[PDB]
Amino acid sequence: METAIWIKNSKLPAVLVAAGAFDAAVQALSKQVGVVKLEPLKKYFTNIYEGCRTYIPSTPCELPAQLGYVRAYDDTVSEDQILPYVPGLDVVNEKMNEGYKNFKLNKPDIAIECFREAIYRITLLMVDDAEDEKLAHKILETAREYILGLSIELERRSLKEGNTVRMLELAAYFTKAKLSPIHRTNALQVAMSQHFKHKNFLQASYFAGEFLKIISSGPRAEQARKIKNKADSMASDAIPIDFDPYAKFDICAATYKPIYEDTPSVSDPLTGSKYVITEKDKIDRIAMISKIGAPASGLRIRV
Amino acid sequence: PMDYFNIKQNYYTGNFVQCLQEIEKFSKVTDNTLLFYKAKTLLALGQYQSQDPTSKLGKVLDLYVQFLDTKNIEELENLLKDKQNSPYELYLLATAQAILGDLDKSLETCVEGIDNDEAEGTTELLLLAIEVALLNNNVSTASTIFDNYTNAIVSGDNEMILNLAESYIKFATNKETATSNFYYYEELSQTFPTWKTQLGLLNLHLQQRNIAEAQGIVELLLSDYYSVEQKENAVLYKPTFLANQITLALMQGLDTEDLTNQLVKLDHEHAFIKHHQEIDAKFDELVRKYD
Repeated sequence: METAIWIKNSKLPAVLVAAGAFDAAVQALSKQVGVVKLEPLKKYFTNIYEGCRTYIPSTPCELPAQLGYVRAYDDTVSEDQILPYVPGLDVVNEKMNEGYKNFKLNKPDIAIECFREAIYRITLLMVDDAEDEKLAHKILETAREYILGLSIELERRSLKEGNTVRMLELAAYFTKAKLSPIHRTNALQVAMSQHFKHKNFLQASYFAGEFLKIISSGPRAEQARKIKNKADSMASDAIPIDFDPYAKFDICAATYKPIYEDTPSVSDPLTGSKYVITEKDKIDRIAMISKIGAPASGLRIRV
Repeated sequence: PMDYFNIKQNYYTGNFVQCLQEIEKFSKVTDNTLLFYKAKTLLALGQYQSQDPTSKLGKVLDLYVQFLDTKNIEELENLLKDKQNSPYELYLLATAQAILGDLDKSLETCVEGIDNDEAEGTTELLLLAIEVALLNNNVSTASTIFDNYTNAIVSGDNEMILNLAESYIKFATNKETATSNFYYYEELSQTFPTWKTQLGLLNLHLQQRNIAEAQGIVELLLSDYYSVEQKENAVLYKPTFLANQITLALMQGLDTEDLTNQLVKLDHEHAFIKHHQEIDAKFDELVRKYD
C-alpha cells in the first residue's frame, strides 16, 4: 500500500521511480525536460528505487526477508506528505566537489563524469522548498558550464597541429564558460599563453589582464604580468580569430562557435545549453539524455 | 506455565546455541513443541539431524529440511494432503509454499490452522500468517488477521511471538518507527545481542535516516565478536547484512557494485536480488520500447 500512497501524494519523476512506476516517470521526463535517451539514467532510477527500501530477516531465515520502506519524513507530518526517501542536494554537492577536485588535478574526463552525475541526480530530485529548488537549478547550470568548458578544452587538445586558428578559437571560447573565478583562471592561462605563443599579442594581453583581476600575486600572476607587458609592447595579432570578448554571445555546445543574439539557435530544455540551429532534434552534448529544441514544460523537483 | 519461555525467548532473538541448551534441560523428554523447536534450532545452527523419524511432525520436519535442498514440495504436500494437520505441520508446509513464491496458497495454509488460540502451535502459525501476508504486500490483511486474533484474547511465552508479529507489521507500515517500534528493537539488541536483533535495530535506524547510527552498527557487526566469534550464524544472516549495507551506501551516495556482486554470488534468491533483477529488466524493456 505504501507505493500507492507515494504516487497519490506526488507525481514527481523521483516519486514515480521510487514507486516502481518507471514508465510513468519516463513519460513525465519526456514532457518536462525532453528526455529521450534513457540508458545514462538507468543507475539513477535503480539508485532511487533501492535507496528507499530495506530488508529485515524473517522467522525462520529460510523465509524471504521482509521489505520495509524509508520515508522522506518522520511521522509528525500529515498523511499527504508520506513520501519516499530520496537523497538530496548534499550528495549533489559532494559530486560537484569531486568534479572540482578532478578539475584542479587536470583530470577533465573524470570531472565531466562527476558533473554529469550531479546533473542526473538533479533531474530526479525531490525538494520541498523554493530555496532548494532555486539552488538545484543553479547547480545544474553550473555543472553544464563546467562540462561545456571542459569539452571545449578536450576538443582543443585533440587537435592536429596545423589547425592553429581553430585551436586559438577554442582556447578563447574556453574562457567563456561560467566557471568560478579561480577555475576561470585555468582557462585564461591556457588562452593567454597559447595566443602569446602564436604571436597574438592583443589577445594575450586581454587574457592576461582578465587573469590578473582574479589572481594578483604568486608566480602565475607574475608570469601573466610579464606576458602582458611584452604583449602590450608588441600590440599586434598575427592570426585573427572569431572572438569579441565584449560582445554578448554563448558557445554552441556541439560545434563550439559563438552564438550572438541575432544568431538563430535552439536550446536543450534540461541543461539549458545552446546550439546553432542545425542541431535541432539531436541529443544534447552536456548530459546526453535530452533532445535539443524539444517542447518541454520544465524540470519538476518540488513536491 | 513458563515451561517453554526460555526456549522460545532464545529462538526468536536468534540465540540458537542457548536455545539448544534450554531444550537439553529436558533431556530424554519430548513433546511436539520441543520437537518443533529443537528441529528448527538445529537447522539454524547448520547441524540439523532427524529428531523423531517416527512421528507425524518428525516426518514433516525431515521432508521440510529435504525440501530446503531440493525445492520440491510434492512429498510434503502429498503427506499433508487431505489430512487433519496441526499448526506446527502447517507452519512447515506454508513456509515451503512461501519459499516457492506461492504466497496466496501459503497464507491460506496458515489461516487453516488459526481457529483455536488454545491449541498448540497456533500462535506460531499466526506469526507466520502475518509474515506471509506482509511478504505478499497484503498489509491490510496482515493487520486485520493480527488485530482480530489478539483482540479475541496470553501465555507468558507466546507473548514474545505476538510482539514479533506486531513488530513486523509496524516495520511494514512505518508505524511508530521512531518511538515504540525502535524501542522494541533496541531493547532486544541490548538484552539479547545477536546478529538478528542487531540487524533489526539497523533496519530501524535506516528507516529513520540515522546514517551515523546505522554505520555504527554496521561497523559493530563487521568487528570480531560478530564476524569471527559468531561465524556460525553470521553465515545465516550475511545476505541480509549485505542488502542492508547496500541501502545505507545508497543513502550516502556511495557505490554499491561490489556489495551487490557479493550478495548476488552468496544468495541470488535474496529478496533484494529479486527486486534488483526485476527493476533491471523493467528499465531495459523501457529502453527498448522507446527507441
